[PDB]
Amino acid sequence: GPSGSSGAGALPKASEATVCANNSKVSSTGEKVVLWTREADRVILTMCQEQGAQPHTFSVISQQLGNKTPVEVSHRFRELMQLFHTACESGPSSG
Repeated sequence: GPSGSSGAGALPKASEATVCANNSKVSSTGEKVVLWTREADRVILTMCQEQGAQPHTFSVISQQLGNKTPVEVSHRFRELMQLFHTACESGPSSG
């Protein structure tokens, strides 16, 4: 066969990276009696925090809650951040 030949090259060299700024978000407020209890909601963060917001982890809280599920616990967790984010005037009234 004929085959090829030659082959060489170099550069460019490694490049630098870019950093992204930060924005407000921190906010721990809510509290509302209707169905889901704060604690239950808290435990989520707690566990999802200590243990980690893992998929299987939800199988723990779900049990910790009482009779909750890992499919719901997640739905709530994924919503939590979603809720906080939006906020939309957090704190309507106490009454």
